[PDB]
Amino acid sequence: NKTVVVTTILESPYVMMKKNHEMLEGNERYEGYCVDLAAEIAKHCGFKYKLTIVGDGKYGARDADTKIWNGMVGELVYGKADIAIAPLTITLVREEVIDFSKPFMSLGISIMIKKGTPIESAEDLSKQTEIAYGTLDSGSTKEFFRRSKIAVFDKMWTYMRSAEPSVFVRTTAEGVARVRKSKGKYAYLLESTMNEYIEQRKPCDTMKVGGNLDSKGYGIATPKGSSLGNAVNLAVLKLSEQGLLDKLKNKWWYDKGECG
Amino acid sequence: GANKTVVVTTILESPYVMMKKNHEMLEGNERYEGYCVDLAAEIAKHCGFKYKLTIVGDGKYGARDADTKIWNGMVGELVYGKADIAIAPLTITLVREEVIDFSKPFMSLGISIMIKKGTPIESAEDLSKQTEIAYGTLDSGSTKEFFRRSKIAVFDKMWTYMRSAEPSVFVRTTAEGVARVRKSKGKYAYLLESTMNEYIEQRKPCDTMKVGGNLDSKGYGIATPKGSSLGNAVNLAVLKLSEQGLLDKLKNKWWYDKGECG
Ligand SMILES: O=C(c1ccc(-n2nc(C(F)(F)F)c3c2CCCC3)cc1)N1CCCC1
Ligand SMILES: N[C@@H](CCC(=O)O)C(=O)O
Ligand SMILES: N[C@@H](CCC(=O)O)C(=O)O
Ligand SMILES: [Zn+2]
Ligand SMILES: [Zn+2]
Repeated sequence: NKTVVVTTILESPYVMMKKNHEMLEGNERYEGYCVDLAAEIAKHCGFKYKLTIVGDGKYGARDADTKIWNGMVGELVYGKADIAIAPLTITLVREEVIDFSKPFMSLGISIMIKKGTPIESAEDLSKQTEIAYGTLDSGSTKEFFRRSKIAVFDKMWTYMRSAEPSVFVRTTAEGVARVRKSKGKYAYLLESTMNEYIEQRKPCDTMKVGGNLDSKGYGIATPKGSSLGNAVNLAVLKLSEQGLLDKLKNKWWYDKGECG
Repeated sequence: GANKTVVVTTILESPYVMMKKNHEMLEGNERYEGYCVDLAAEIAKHCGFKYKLTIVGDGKYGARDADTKIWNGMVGELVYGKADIAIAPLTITLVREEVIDFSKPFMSLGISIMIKKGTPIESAEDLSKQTEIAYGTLDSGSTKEFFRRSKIAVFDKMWTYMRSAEPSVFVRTTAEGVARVRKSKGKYAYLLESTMNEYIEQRKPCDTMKVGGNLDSKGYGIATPKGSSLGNAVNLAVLKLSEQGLLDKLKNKWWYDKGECG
């Protein structure tokens, strides 16, 4: 009976540092959707755990030259952590090297603009140059554009891969800050979950425009063949059926909304 | 062993699997059309197998009898070795997951409310509070079970009503429920998955609609018998087809491109 090392990532409102965190220790420093979900998963599977924030601050991508994985994915693949409880997107390239539970949350890539920016769709972003746009580094959104053979998205990638200065950001907070200070000349492509949360926070100057560009899910990840996987998957399905996932989403998005 | 034809269990449920107009003069898989017919072809291509579509004998999705403990429906067909895979609008649930394997979901849905247009109902809450408008579910599936197991006040209360209502508010098929919404002049509302509600909303005579939010959020998965050698490849195939755009193209094809109500 070992303490399970949980890798996760600081990403609002999934895992955030509490306001008084420097006077707090271990798991108690953090709050958020995935902090509550970790507690619930651990209860139903019956383990003790330690939240650890991923060292390199990344979700996970595979370097094309070395084939080495970074981020939470790489922590699971190289045996640093036992489980990933995070907004980690289920993808085919990841599923090849790690296991995922059934999804605990739905999402899709979406567009974030500063309010009043004259963009309504991906198609709109793609037909112009005045408004720059990009995605997070080392995540599933960047890859979706990398891999897309849909004309509008292919054309969006061609611009993004070569744009100068770089349109890509290391963190969601960086991308969001860029939107907010670019006076409508930078739009950010990010997952609808993160977009809708931000929209409901002060200074209330961003919005999600248009529909989602895809539809997919976050799952709880474990190293390939790990013994936790079966229990974690049953636990996710249980929490889904009890209504707890829905309770948590409302708690962290809509109950803590501050743009009325 | 040498490669066997994969027996696929599915269910006649529009627009997932339907009989082609001219089915009597065709053979085998060519008799059927729809979303799950198209999806089966693709899953099979990408996993490298031959398959035979078969409609489940009892016309049911799958539930376990409380007394006999026997699983019926598509789930029965996989549990008892009569099929190798189910490709259908079969909901991923915990009880099912304990006896069969599911791929990651291929399509997202939630329980929702179907009314005849002009029915004075806007929510589950509305339905729970009142009595002139009867409501029920498909008599053997994930939706009925959702209500039988829910701890949420409005839904417990809905169940308490539905289980004891007479005449029965439960129906044998989705088509029966829709026919009942349509014939009951606003006095019956039907609780069914959003996907099916959304489809019917786009069909002549265009007299129904989905109202309110969805009551839950889940998915349909491709099912295999627990531990089957297909599970892995089918799962990777679902993910590839999601990431390429195929699932979205198929939903658009079968729901919206062929809609009859604008
Ligand atoms: O409401 C959902 C839900 C259901 C299904 C999905 N997922 N997840 C995936 C994928 F596995 F990521 F690819 C796909 C879908 C639907 C679209 C096809 C691919 C996403 C979210 N839940 C909330 C709690 C349980 C699942
Ligand atoms: N959820 C993403 C990170 C955010 C994004 O890529 O937009 C991932 O698992 O890689
Ligand atoms: N998709 C459901 C059947 C339809 C319903 O229950 O509303 C099942 O797998 O049981
Ligand atoms: Zn619990
Ligand atoms: Zn490199």
